[PDB]
Amino acid sequence: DSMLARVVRVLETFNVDRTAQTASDIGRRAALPSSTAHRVVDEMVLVGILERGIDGKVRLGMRLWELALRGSMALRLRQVALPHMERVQQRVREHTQLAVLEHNEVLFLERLSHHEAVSNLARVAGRLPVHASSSGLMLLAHAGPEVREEVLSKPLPRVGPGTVTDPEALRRLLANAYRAGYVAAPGYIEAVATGIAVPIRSEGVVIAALSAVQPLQNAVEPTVEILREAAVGIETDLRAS
Amino acid sequence: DSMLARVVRVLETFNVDRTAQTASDIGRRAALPSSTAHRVVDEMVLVGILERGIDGKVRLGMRLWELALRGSMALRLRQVALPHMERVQQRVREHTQLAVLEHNEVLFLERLSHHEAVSNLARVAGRLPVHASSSGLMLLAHAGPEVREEVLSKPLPRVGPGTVTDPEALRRLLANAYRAGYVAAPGYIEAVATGIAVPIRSEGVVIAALSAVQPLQNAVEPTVEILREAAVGIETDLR
Repeated sequence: DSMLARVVRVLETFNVDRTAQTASDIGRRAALPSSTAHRVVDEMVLVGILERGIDGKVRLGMRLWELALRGSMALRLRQVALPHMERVQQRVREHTQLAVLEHNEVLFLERLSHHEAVSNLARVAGRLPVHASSSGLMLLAHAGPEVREEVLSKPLPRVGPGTVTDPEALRRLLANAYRAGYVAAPGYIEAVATGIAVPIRSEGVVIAALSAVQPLQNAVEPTVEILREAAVGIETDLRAS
Repeated sequence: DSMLARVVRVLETFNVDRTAQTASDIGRRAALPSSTAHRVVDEMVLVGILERGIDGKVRLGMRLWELALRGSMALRLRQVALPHMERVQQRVREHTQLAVLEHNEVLFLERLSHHEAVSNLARVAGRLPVHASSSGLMLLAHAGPEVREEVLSKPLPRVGPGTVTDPEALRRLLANAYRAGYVAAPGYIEAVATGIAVPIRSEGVVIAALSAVQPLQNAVEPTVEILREAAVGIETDLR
């Protein structure tokens, strides 16, 4: 019922696949009374958190984008990583992405895509499951015993045809990934794709996963070597900043 | 004075070169009383809009970043533009950036920079004046007379040694820009640099400026041709 709580619920009705809503539809999805929903949306429009387009629909505001991103930890990490990720992207010509753990899910901070690339379900400011993605497996492999036990104790849905949902197999995959310095996950998210992930370290701690998404049929090792090179470059720049 | 206005005033204390603050820093910068400042910040931390780190300092939250960007027009336009911008970067090797008008200033959605390139004052999620930037002039040229005369009514400070601050000169620069499909601004922001901007259309409306920043002494026309080609590709993809 507090204004802040209602404002967060309005923001939560938007998503990766939902850019434009009527203020009525916002009220329904946010469980606000119609009268209240228009008042909250109108106030949020006036301060620029939301915008009305020329089509009259409500969208996340440029002003919100600006205030949320400027000087943010997400932007600072993205700026250090991006030059190296572009060099990966030049060579592999599929997808290059950067992910962190956020409340036991994968959150993507960056995604570069080539024009006719394989399908890719990772979205900037979107999520995928920890157990099912190369990014998640690499991050979970470097998380604490507590976090490993916590994620592996929850119901693990099948995402793609290759998803491993057995806790015992997952522990062994995490062990392999820990030793190898990479994990490939053929078809764990989609039938068409392999995700390949390496760790990004800062002050001896894994803070992110750098990955490629490429066709499942493509060679893994050449992409592993490109990702490892890029990772060293990012770790060098993190040290220097 | 409302909670929402106070929340936005707290968010406005952060900036392109200010990541971490104390709640007392925030209260001072947002002109909030101490008791109010501490209460609004704590509530913003509780819902994850801000995060309180190990060191006790307050930062913009990962949850705010996620809610602000996902499916956003800023992110969607940047994702369509980026491969075309990267290809401009490969050919020009200076700066390639993407901008929109935001309440009588230029807001940069993206900037790609080559190592050791000319000085560039454009920052991602940062701003520059409309009248003084190639991006601002190209956007104002397409924003209609009402918005245009609104901008030309406000102060027009000198930024760079080449800044044009006369309304009538600016009207004529905008008309030239409109017909040319590009504007170059030699020394309008800094003595070392020329900004070069072209428009990006979506559904027949200019929605953004694609621009290069390069040394002032460099050839303008080759960069214009590369920027025009990139804009056509972005517009093709937007269709």
